[PDB]
Amino acid sequence: QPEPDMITIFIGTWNMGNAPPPKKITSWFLSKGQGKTRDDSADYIPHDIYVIGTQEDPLSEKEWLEILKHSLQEITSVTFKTVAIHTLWNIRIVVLAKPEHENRISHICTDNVKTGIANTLGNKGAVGVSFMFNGTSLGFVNSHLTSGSEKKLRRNQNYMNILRFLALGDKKLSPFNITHRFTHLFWFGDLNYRVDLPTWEAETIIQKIKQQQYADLLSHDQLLTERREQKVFLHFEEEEITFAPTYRFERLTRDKYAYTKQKATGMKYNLPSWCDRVLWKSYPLVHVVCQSYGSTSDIMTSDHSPVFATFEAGVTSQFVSKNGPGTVDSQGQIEFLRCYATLKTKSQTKFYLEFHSSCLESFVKSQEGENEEGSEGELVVKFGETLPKLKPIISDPEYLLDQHILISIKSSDSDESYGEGCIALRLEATETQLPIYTPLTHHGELTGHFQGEIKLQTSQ
Ligand SMILES: CN(Cc1cccc(F)c1)S(N)(=O)=O
Repeated sequence: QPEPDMITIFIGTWNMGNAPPPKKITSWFLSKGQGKTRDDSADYIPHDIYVIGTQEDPLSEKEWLEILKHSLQEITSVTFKTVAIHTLWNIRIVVLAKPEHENRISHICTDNVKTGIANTLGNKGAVGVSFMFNGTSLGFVNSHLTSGSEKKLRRNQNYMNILRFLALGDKKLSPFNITHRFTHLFWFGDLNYRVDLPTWEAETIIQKIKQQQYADLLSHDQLLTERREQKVFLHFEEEEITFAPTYRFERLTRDKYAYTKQKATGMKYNLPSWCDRVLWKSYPLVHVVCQSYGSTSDIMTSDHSPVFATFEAGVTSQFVSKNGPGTVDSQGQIEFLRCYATLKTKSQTKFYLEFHSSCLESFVKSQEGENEEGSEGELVVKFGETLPKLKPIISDPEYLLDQHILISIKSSDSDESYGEGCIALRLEATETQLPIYTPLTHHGELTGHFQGEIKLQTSQ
C-alpha cells in the first residue's frame, strides 16, 4: 500500500450564532453553494483530513462530534477517526481523518490563546491543532477575532497575539512561531473584518450583492486592505472570493441581510461583510492548490453562512536509509556562499544564525557575522563564506530536495531572534551555486531579509 505524495484537506469555518445546526449540513462538507464549488462527480470521494472550526458553538464536543461523523458517513460511507478536538469557550476545532491515515498521523498538539485584557478578555481568541502526517507537518488555527467595523486594528493585534502565543508543533523550533513551524499552516475562522463603506450605503451594498457584483465591495474589505498594507497575515495566501458576504443574515432564510443597529448589536451597524475566511501559508515550493472556496446557501440557523475551502497539499514519506535517521550521510552536504542578512533594527549588537531542519540531527549555530552600514541606513550582517557546512541525516535527493531550512538571526547579547525565515532545498541543480532568499519576520512582522547562495550535494 504506497504512501501518498498528495492529500486533500477540507477546511470549514462556521459561526453558529449560539444556535443548534439544522438536521442536514452535508452541503458544507461537499463544498456546494456559492463561490468556487466542488464538482458533483467528486461527491463520494472523501477528503483525507476534515478540519472544522466553529465560533459561537452552543453544542457539547460530544454533540458536535456525533453530527460531524454521521454527516461524513452519510456522504462517503466512511467512518472517520477523531484526531483532535479542542474548545475555548464557544470556539472549537475538530480534526477528522480517514481510518487508513490513523498510523500516518502522530505528534498531535492542541492549544488555545485568549485575546484582549480585562473588558476584552472572555470570549475572543483561537484554538489550534498540529500533527505530523508522515514526513509533513500540518497546523490549523481557528480564531474568533474582535468584532465591529471600527476595530480592524484590534483584530490585527489579536492576530499577532495568537501567532506569538499559540504553542503548536515542534517545541525544539524555539525561535519560530506557528508561521514557520509547519509545511502547511491553515488559518481560518470568524476573523470579523468588514466591508468599510458608509452606513448610508447599506442598501446599495445589498443591491450589489443581489447582482453578484462583488468588486466594489472587496476593494473595501478590511482583511484584503490590511493584508495589502502588510498590517496582518503577512506571507499568507487567500483564494479569490466569488461568494456573497457571509454575515449578517436574518436567521431561517438567506434572502435578507440584517445590518441595522439594534440594542442586541450594541447599537452597531453590521454592513454585509466577509467575516468568515480561510487563509494558508506553506513552505516555499511545496505543492498547495485551493480546489474550492465558497459558502453554503442552505444552512440558515445562524446569522453567518458556513464557509468551506479545500486544498490539494503535497506530503512526503517518513524516510529511512541505511545511514540516517540515527547518523549523518557523508554523501550529503549543504553549503552557503556570499550570505548576508539585512535587518531593519536600529540596534548595534553582534548577530549569529541558527539553522533548524528535520534533515539535521539538531540545529546548527553559526559564528557571528560582520556588521556593516547599508547605503540607505540599514544593518547588513555579512557571513561571507564563514557559515558552517550542514550535514543532513539522509543524502538521497528524493528526500533532501523536499526539505527546508529554517533560519533565525539572533543577537549575541540577548540570544533573542530578530528575524526568522525559510529556505527550500527544491533547487534547480545540485553541486551548483544558486541564489537563495527569504524575508525575515519576527512576531510575524517584516524585520529584514536573508540572501546569498546555496550549494547542495546529494548522493546523485
Ligand atoms: C494513533 N495516533 C494518531 C491518531 C489518533 C487518533 C486518530 C487518528 F486518525 C490518528 S498517534 N500515532 O498515537 O498519535
